[PDB]
Amino acid sequence: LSEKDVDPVRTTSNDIVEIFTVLGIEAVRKALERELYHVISFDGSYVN
Amino acid sequence: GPSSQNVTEYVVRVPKNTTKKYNIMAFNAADKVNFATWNQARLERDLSNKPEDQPWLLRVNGKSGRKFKGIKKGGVTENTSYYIFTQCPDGAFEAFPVHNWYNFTPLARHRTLTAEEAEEEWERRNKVLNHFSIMQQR
Amino acid sequence: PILEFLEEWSMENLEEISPAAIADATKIFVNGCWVGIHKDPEQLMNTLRKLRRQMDIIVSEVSMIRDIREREIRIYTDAGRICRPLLIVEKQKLLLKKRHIDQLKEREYNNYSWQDLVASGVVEYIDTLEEETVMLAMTPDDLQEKEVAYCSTYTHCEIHPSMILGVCASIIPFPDHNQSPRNTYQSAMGKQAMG
Amino acid sequence: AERGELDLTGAKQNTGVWLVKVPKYLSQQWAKASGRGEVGKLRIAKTQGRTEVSFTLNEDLANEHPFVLQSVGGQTLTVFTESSSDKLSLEGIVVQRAECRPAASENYMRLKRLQIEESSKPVRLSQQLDKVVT
Amino acid sequence: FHYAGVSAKNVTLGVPRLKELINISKKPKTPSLTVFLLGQSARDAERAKDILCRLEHTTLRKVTANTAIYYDPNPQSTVVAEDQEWVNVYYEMPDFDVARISPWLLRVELDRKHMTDRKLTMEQIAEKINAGFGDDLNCIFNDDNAEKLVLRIRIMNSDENKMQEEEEVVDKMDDDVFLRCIESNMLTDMTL
Amino acid sequence: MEPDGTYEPGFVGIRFCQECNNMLYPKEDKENRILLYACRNCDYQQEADNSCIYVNKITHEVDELTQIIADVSQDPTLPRTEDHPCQKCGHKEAVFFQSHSARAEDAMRLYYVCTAPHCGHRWTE
Amino acid sequence: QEKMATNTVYVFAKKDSKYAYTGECRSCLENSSRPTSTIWVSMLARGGQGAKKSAIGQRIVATLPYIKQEVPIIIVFRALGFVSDRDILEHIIYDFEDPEMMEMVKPSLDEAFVIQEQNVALNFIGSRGAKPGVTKEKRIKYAKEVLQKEMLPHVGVSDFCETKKAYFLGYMVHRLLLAALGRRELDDRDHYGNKR
Amino acid sequence: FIQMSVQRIVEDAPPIDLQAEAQHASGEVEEPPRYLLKFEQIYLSKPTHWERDGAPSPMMPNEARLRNLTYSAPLYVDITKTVIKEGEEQLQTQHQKT
Repeated sequence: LSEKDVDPVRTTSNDIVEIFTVLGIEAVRKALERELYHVISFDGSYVN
Repeated sequence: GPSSQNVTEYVVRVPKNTTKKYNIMAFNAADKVNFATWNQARLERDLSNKPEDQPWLLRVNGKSGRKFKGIKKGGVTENTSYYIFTQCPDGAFEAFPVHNWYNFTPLARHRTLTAEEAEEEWERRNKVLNHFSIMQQR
Repeated sequence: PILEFLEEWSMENLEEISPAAIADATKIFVNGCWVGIHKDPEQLMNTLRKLRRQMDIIVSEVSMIRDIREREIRIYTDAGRICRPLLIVEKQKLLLKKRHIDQLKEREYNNYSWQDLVASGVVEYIDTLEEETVMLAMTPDDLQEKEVAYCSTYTHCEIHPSMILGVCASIIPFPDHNQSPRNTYQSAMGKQAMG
Repeated sequence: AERGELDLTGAKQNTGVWLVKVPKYLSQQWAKASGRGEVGKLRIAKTQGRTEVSFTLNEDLANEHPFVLQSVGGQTLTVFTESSSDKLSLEGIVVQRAECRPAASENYMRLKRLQIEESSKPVRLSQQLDKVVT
Repeated sequence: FHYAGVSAKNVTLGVPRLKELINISKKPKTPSLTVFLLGQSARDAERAKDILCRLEHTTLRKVTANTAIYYDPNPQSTVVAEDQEWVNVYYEMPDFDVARISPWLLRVELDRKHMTDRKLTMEQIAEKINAGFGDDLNCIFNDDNAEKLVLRIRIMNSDENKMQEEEEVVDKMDDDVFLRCIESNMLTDMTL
Repeated sequence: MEPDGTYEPGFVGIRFCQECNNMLYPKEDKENRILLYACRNCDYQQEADNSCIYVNKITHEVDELTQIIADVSQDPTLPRTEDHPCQKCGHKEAVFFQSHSARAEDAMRLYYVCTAPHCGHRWTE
Repeated sequence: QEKMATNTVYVFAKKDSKYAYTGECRSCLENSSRPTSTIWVSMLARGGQGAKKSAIGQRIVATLPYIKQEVPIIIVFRALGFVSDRDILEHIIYDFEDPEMMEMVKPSLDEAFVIQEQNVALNFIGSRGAKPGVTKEKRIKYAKEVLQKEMLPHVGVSDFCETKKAYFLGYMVHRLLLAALGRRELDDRDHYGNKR
Repeated sequence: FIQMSVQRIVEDAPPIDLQAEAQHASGEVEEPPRYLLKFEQIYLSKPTHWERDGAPSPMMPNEARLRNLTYSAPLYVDITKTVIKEGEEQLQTQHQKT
């Protein structure tokens, strides 16, 4: 994130422990929901 | 000359018994043995195991010349045999059985390594930090 | 006896040599034990094969393998290797001939048998370590076809391909028109079919 | 002069001898010939650029053994003797190695197989025991 | 496995990812970041190459073609006759302490294609290694236009204090051997 | 000079001791610009020839026509080729194969071994 | 019952542990004394004392039976009686013209230097294995008894094949080193050629 | 297993010897009685059963299943006991079948 020309808005991770240290507990709530959403969509089945 | 169509034939003798038993004394080529320097040699049974069940100890030119240890052939000729073929003045060969085959290897001279006083301890600390100075402090 | 034969033939004992003067030689192993070295592995290997097929070395109990890229030859005489019978093909043809087949049919009153057939040296038992080295042909058909095919080097031949099947997979008909897990499921149910 | 001293005369004379590996049946025939003072004859024939060594058996002891020479540049051998008179001596240096090979090929094997029978055959029990009561 | 683009041995898929995620793993099997680019770097391949190069954790070991250690006390008589021109090149490079530099020499050979891909310069490396180990590690290097890329390394000391005051607080470590430790660490540590 | 000059300065591990036959290590003579190799357990020392004592990562060992022993040609399970002319003898029958190593790392290049007694000659393509 | 085969050396990767590579050899002709099986010959990885030489992935060691701690293989060779490195390397390298292998073996020889004599090398093995006691000489006798009987019993149990056993260790080092240069491919864990 | 392994195991390496602690507190004139035992040839009957009477009979593997016996056979071995006391006599060896 700190490097020049790297977008500090959209840059994201599949890791969760690191997301917590850098971005703080609300960002984990979003990213963790996204990562779970991502495994479920792959497998093709939908979950509400 | 005749040397290019030379044929030679000798009789072979194998005496049932001999007063002296017959042995092999073998050296590695790598050991670069030189028998011309062997002004004197001693041959005694080893003393580590402290008679017919022990390795040999060979001391040449005594403590100044080279010293070797002799170990008995561990394998046994059960499907083969080893023989010595010798020429005799009558014009025949004599063949003698190998009673034993001994493997001779160099012991070292004043190489000197205590390896007991604190070398095991120094090893715990050993970082290949030194090598010459410890051998000298003796 | 294998150790005896090698020792009289040409194999030098480990203590007779200085390795740095003869290390180039092929190594010999007997049941995972390093017995010695040899300077002509192809002849000796050919000779051992010739003896085993001649019955001078116990065929079913002796496997013999040469690994040429490491210049060593290991031989095993231990119990517990799985081995199967295979035809010996030589000069790119079968060594078994129609004369033997008529001899086998003759057994309704003849004492000629499978053991006689092995002694003819037209079949050998080949374990999985040795099966790594052979050039096995699927059928005599392919072995004939070779005049156009890519390989013309076969050494052994399959006595029949359905033999790769165990007892229960053998009760089931046309198993190759089955999708493969179906064959496993039947072999189980086959033990549960009462009779 | 001492009991622990080795005689080096042979070494100093540069005495050379040959070392030959031989099959058991030949050593066994020599063990059956005992010490009569002959077991056969050894013949050596050399050409312009090739040398051929062999041994031929006594007709009586039978009632061609080719020799293959082995390099001695790999190990240095001499021989010493341990006399009954407790006087050790170095007899000479080994200047040649060789191996005695059989001329018969397959027939030989039968003898060997017979030899195998001689080495291998104590009763591995097996004969059951039919039955006993006492 | 689901074949896609260049990537793939990426992001564990399915139940093994559910277990990895739900356990709050400190050591994920395949951790990654999806980095987005801006300005010209978001549309130009070569600009993206430049930022990527800064990001890519390259270590000197990754970069080095070859290493050698040579016994050469005085450069002005180099054991490697072809090196002789750098001595012409580097006689004015602290000319006093050529009387002080150790007779043990380290030589490194660099690949020109691999060095190009990182778009790195020889002066940045000399300066990086010099700064990391300190002024003790005396480094000099070659002309960038040579067909062979080479780095020439000796080891220097602190001059004044080293006159065998007591016995030299080093315990007489061999200097070649110390030079290997420099080579071990120099490669494994240096994060150019 | 030229960059064509091969890179084999003499790696060299053994030329060990001449007396006790143990390994030699470099050590300095600051007085004569000479390298010496000494046994650590004895007083024996001798000057070195090359100033080189260690190299690492030729990275490109090409091990393409070395270690691959010629007896490989007898292997029946390797593909014989009608592709002719060994580059030494006027006979076809080259046996060929990929890599045969773990250090090859990604090679698809074929290696050819003539199999008749007149060569034993090997060559890449 | 299916098991992994006996008295045969396999070189396999074990990247999850501290060992870069391992040579395993389970020893026993099943039809002899039927005791046990052990020997592991291991290439170390992942480490550095600091300014030793840093390079740990050449520091070859050997696990022996009954011994409580890993010992460098060269020490075992010196305990078998060989004292000169060229002779250990002759037992090891065969071809003699592989300088690369010679430097690969070189740090192990550098570690050997403190125990260059057989008796102390045996006492070193003794302390690494036996219970602590002032019986140094007896400890050497115990150490001698392990290396003669308990190490590679399928090679022999007597004085008379003690030399032969040293050749087989060199083969285990050789086979291990061959996999580590990558000149030889690794032995698969599940190849029936390796089972009984 | 029967034809080789069992015979091999009892022939192999368990010869045993035993010697009482004679000449305790005193003694002298002689040499502490000692005894040596070694096992040789091995024998294995056809499978046999023994009725409560003690009468042995040929068992049939079906009979073994209905009555719940155990289809097995009795094993016998050649044993020797061998004296070479410390002086007065070296022979007095006896053959048994057990």
